[PDB]
Amino acid sequence: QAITRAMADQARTIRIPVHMVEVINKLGRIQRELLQDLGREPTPEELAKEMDITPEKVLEIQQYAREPISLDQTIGDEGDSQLGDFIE
DNA sequence: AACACTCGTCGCCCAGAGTTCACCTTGGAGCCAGGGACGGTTCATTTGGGGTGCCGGAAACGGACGCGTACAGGCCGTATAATGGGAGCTGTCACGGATGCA
Repeated sequence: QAITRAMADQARTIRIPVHMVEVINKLGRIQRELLQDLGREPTPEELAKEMDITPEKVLEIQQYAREPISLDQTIGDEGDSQLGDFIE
């Protein structure tokens, strides 16, 4: 319990409430189970059927789950300049 | 090759084209005199009309005001036993100097 609560409260650059992290992890887990079972990836409507909630909220959860990237990671094929040198 | 006729060309002579030179009339062009009616002006009405400020009040209307409901985020607890990480890939060289050992 302590480890999972701390993961939810501290693992992400943008804090996500545990009530939303739980649904994100559950969605990912059962979606990978569905992919393994069915042989293809599950579509958002199919995943919403298991979430017992609407595909709009499924998509909102999906776009919420994304994490930021570093402004200083090298973007070029070689190491020449940082991503921060491309942002207006 | 010898012989006896009819036609432009010019001058001249008389009459008017039409033009000038040069004479009488009479409709003037206008100048003024006189008399409207007239249209521009002004001033009396004239009450037909615009006007209005406010309200009884009727009804919309804008909002306050109190009290219900709604997911979002947070806290909390799950009692067989479960008792020391994977993974990292590392071809540089120069080389000054500290540095842990000499």
